[PDB]
Parts: sequence; structure tokens; C-alpha cells
Amino acid sequence: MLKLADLPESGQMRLFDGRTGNQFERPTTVGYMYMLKLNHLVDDKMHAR
DNA sequence: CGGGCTTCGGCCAGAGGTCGAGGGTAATAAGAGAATTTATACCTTTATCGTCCCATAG
Repeated sequence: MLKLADLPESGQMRLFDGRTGNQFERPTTVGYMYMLKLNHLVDDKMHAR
């Protein structure tokens, strides 16, 4: 599927830094992961007396 | 052969992390009427304490 979508078959490629703008020496893993948000908001946890 | 004497088995007590966070649920039916006490309400009587006139001591 990856090689069909013109993406690296290993699923990894070298990213560019966001501040210095220099490529990382080794390639990292990037992809779209289904992230959740749980009902543990800090808005309901912050108390102070 | 009864008797101290050790040991064992059944029975009960106590103790089991902390700190959050949220939610919910928490408990009813004799009337009559007689009687006794108590808080209330008005009123009078005595003392009390605020109040000022007056003689006097310096």
C-alpha cells in the first residue's frame, strides 16, 4: 500500500527541523494516528484554596 | 491410678495504600376532649435613680 501511494516502503523519511531547518541525520516515523481526547480535562482538575 | 502438665484444636478479634474526581440517596398518621401549666396582658405599688433648689465653708 505504501509503495502504491508513492511513499517510502519503510514508512520513514528524514524530517526537517522546525527551528534550525536542518535535516535530521536519521529518518523518523511519521503518519496519521487516531488520537483521542479523554474526559480528564485540566479545566475540571485545577483547584486552589 | 488420679493428677499436674504440655500441647492441640476450636473460636473470636483485628487489620488490611493514598490522594483525588464525579454522580446519587438519604426516613410517617386516632380523634375527643379534659386537664394542667405557661406565656401574656393590664394594672397597681413600691423603690430607684436621674434631677435640681438651697445653705454653707472657704
